Amino acid sequence: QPAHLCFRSFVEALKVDNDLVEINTPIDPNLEAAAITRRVCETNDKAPLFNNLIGMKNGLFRILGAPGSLRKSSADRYGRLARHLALPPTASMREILDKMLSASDMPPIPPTIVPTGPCKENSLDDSEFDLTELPVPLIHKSDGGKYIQTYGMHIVQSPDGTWTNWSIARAMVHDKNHLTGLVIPPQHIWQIHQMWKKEGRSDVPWALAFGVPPAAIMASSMPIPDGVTEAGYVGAMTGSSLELVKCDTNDLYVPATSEIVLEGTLSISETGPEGPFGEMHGYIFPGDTHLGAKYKVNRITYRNNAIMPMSSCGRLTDETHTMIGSLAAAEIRKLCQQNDLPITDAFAPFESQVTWVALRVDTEKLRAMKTTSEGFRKRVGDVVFNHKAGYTIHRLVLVGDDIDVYEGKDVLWAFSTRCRPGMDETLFEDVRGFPLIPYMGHGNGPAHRGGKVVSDALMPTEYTTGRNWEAADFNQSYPEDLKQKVLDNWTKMGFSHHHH
Amino acid sequence: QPAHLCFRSFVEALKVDNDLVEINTPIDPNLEAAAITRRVCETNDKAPLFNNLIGMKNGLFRILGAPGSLRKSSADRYGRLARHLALPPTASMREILDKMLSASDMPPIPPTIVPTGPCKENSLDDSEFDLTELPVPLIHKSDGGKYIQTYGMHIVQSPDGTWTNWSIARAMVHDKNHLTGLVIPPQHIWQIHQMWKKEGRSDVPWALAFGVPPAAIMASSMPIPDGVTEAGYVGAMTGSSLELVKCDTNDLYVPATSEIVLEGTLSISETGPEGPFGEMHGYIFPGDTHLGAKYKVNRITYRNNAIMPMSSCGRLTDETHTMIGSLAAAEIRKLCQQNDLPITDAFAPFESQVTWVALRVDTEKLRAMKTTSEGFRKRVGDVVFNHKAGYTIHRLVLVGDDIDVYEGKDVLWAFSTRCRPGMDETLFEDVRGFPLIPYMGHGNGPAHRGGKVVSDALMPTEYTTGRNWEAADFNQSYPEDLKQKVLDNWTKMGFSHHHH
Ligand SMILES: Cc1cc2c3c(c1C)C(C)(C)C[C@H]1C=C(c4ccccc4)[C@]4(C(=O)NC(=O)N=C4N2C[C@H](O)[C@H](O)[C@H](O)COP(=O)(O)O)N31
Ligand SMILES: Cc1cc2c3c(c1C)C(C)(C)C[C@H]1C=C(c4ccccc4)[C@]4(C(=O)NC(=O)N=C4N2C[C@H](O)[C@H](O)[C@H](O)COP(=O)(O)O)N31
Ligand SMILES: [K+]
Ligand SMILES: [K+]
Ligand SMILES: [K+]
Ligand SMILES: [K+]
Ligand SMILES: [Mn+2]
Ligand SMILES: [Mn+2]
Repeated sequence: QPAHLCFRSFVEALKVDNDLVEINTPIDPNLEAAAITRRVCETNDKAPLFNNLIGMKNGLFRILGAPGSLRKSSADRYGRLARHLALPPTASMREILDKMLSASDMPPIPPTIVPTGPCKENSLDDSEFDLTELPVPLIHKSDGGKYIQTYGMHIVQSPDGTWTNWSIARAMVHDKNHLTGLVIPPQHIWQIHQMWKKEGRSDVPWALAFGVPPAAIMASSMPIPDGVTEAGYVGAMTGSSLELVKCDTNDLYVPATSEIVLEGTLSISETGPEGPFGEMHGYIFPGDTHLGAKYKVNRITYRNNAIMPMSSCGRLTDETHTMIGSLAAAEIRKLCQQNDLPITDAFAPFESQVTWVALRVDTEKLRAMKTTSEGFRKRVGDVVFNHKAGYTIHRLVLVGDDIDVYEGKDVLWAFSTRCRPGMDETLFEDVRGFPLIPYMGHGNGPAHRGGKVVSDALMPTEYTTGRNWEAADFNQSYPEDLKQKVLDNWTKMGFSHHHH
Repeated sequence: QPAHLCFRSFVEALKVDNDLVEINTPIDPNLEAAAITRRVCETNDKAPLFNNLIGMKNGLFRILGAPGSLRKSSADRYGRLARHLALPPTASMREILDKMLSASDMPPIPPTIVPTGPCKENSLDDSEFDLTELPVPLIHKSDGGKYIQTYGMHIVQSPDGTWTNWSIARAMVHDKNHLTGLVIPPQHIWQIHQMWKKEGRSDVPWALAFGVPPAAIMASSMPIPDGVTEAGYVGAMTGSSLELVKCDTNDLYVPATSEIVLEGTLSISETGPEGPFGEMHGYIFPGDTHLGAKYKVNRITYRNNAIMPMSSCGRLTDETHTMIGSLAAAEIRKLCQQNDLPITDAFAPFESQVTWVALRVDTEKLRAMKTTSEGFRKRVGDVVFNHKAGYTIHRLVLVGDDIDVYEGKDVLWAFSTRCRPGMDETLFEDVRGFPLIPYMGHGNGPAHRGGKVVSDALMPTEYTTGRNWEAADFNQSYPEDLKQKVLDNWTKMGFSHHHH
């Protein structure tokens, strides 16, 4: 099976790419696996595959850390992400995001039901498993539980059957047969849960599939529109119908090659302690436990020699930056274009801890609008900050055509030199805020409202007659023939490879 | 003579350090020298010494580019600056700034007058030189003149004789015997000029010395207090009295080992076209010429085989970042401490194009103040933004003790995650603004007023009971013994030098 359609094949791809380290000696799921993974993510090293996890029994489980993190080289920086999508390992961020957006104006390709698959190789009923006996990692030393779920896909369906959502949301072990996790507005898992709560008749049928097709886990991390079934979006993206097998204990459908599947229910009535967890913005607040959603597990099915993917998330750079930020930025780019705004590109700078998105403006189109900074900032912020795709983003930075938004140094340059604090900004206090950012949930104001800003780093003439500067850099402040002469004589004079 | 006391010795030091490239083939001062220098600064390469400048005649002149720019290695990143100050080449930024501040609570050591020095080896009277015939560089292709003066020291004295100021301010050739340059408030050259204008009797006696003692050019770039003679500050810093020789045509005193000295007057009545120039924030606005101050040159004296230092300034990283930003930050640190504010460290992040300063707070002392963010932000901004040391800085970022302000990634992290836009900020509109920032002088508001902000990246409990988080990083979210085990087994497992 291709790497983008089968997690086991993806792990082989990373090996073949010399982007894997197999660790075959015993590693402790209590902190050690995650510490190694953390170090990998902070240094852009090879992904670790822990083949000998202390406490693995009956095939459950190995761990792959850092599945969507960065490679050291510039040339294949995003290669792990490219390997989720059948793209060359040298693919640019633009190419990755374009691939993720490509299904937005294609007909869905619905999934195909098959009778069995590798995820059915082994099973454990409700008398045979105990989630407290599995080698579930403690990811950070102050976490409030062992977070089994950092890179699996939750599957829930609307009561009427018309929408099946796939998404990533964290969850930790509560007891032998329950998890607790985050289920918060405006996320689709929460929207669907609310539908079942209003019906009031039963708990939500649920499955959680770990080690799903890589193309599926990418869509699971993207805020595609309300009501859109991720399986059909992924089908269209990849040009192939995904093969799914029915759960044993409910009528949901899981990817046939899933490494591990939990089947059960998401309660419409019960909660339990959840968190704290070392989160995407780089912090944990020890002791901050709150009630979360409660999941009951009725059955486990799994592949022979099952592998659990794990995100050891926190400070830069891991899946919470590469996937959450970039994929939200992609959706925001599309949203802006569909609202007739002249945005060509969007990216969430890693330097901003993916709390900013830089929006590149087609300034020719902006000039034709015959508008002003105040008006344009308000328009952009109204579109983005009132939409779910803008949920995680607290600062939008508008930049002109000279800025590559995929280059954080250039975004930072433009922000710092082109946006006058206060005057060139519009604050938004009556929008949904993202409580996970420390200055929100642990800050001075309402955890769930406000704290957003549009920062206009367009210069005044970009609205009127055109750019009126040249950069004071090698590229722009010297003629072509001189630049080339300098380059050609560089090593000859005495001064100091792309792949590396 | 020691490197910090003699520019010729400094050039030898850079050679000896393998931090110089001597270029002995012909190089054009029209753009080529500056393009090479620009490339050096953008790549942290070795400083270029142009020994064969097209148009050099009678000893005037060679050029040294990038005298205060960065080295590639992390271990000796700031070594060129260290070589200005007799510090080891591995000195930290903290150590460099502490050296620059050290004379602030020492008695001055006044200069010593000597009868002659190397700067008197050659002379040209007012019938013998023509500034349009010298190999003065065109630094950026759209500059409005040939900027002879990018790394020399202007010398002017108050009418009453009590204060002699040394400072860097740009100047370009106007005609055979005049320069035009920037002379703007609140700079000391401007303050002294205003004194002479109010007296109304004569033009200002002036000298401009190029290739001065390196320790002197550092103080020339620092906003030490009003009324303080830089020569005595440098004397105290270095522990030695600087040796100065009298000008021939006026009674000012110049460093004895100056490479090149211009003697003349700064007009109290005349102006001429000045600029545009590719400036510190990374921009030039072609055609934006304005009237500047006008200097008359009456005499040139110079060393045999004189060397002119040159800053090819613009985008990161050059002397306008390493010296202007860092030295302003140093002075701001001291100013805050002298106003009883609990600031331990200050730095202007390069990522901010040195328009921000991050202020590290001793949060134990802050807690004892029993204050709030609003109150503290207002206090800090009032102190800094109403002082000349704060002139160039538009955003102050307050951070707690866990943040190393000399590390831009950590400042950016703290700003992005701990300061809620709007609520955790105070805007200052009734302060002097820095017009050279594009969003000021070429922006939507007054060029000379406002546009400043204090951004509080202190978390709420930092004011009350203490930090209440741990970072989700390798350092903080794993115990010591596990961290060490991981490090010790890193290469063994299969994962990947300080000097490199
Ligand atoms: C890639 C990735 C995504 C997420 C997370 C993680 C990883 C690795 C971990 C490591 C588990 C950290 C937590 C931290 C998370 C967090 C919480 C809220 C917002 C963003 C992140 C969370 C989570 O617990 N809850 C959540 O509601 N969304 C999460 N997302 C974002 C989420 O997958 C996207 O938003 C997506 O668009 C959902 O689909 P849909 O609803 O549009 O169909 N989660
Ligand atoms: C290191 C360095 C410093 C400066 C400059 C340059 C270099 C290389 C060049 C490349 C020539 C670019 C221009 C761009 C400059 C610029 C203009 C205004 C503010 C900052 C920079 C300027 C300039 O033209 N005018 C100016 O008033 N101050 C300058 N400074 C700052 C100045 O040396 C300090 O502020 C110092 O504290 C002065 O002494 P004092 O008055 O306190 O005694 N200048
Ligand atoms: K999704
Ligand atoms: K602007
Ligand atoms: K000075
Ligand atoms: K704050
Ligand atoms: Mn969805
Ligand atoms: Mn001064």
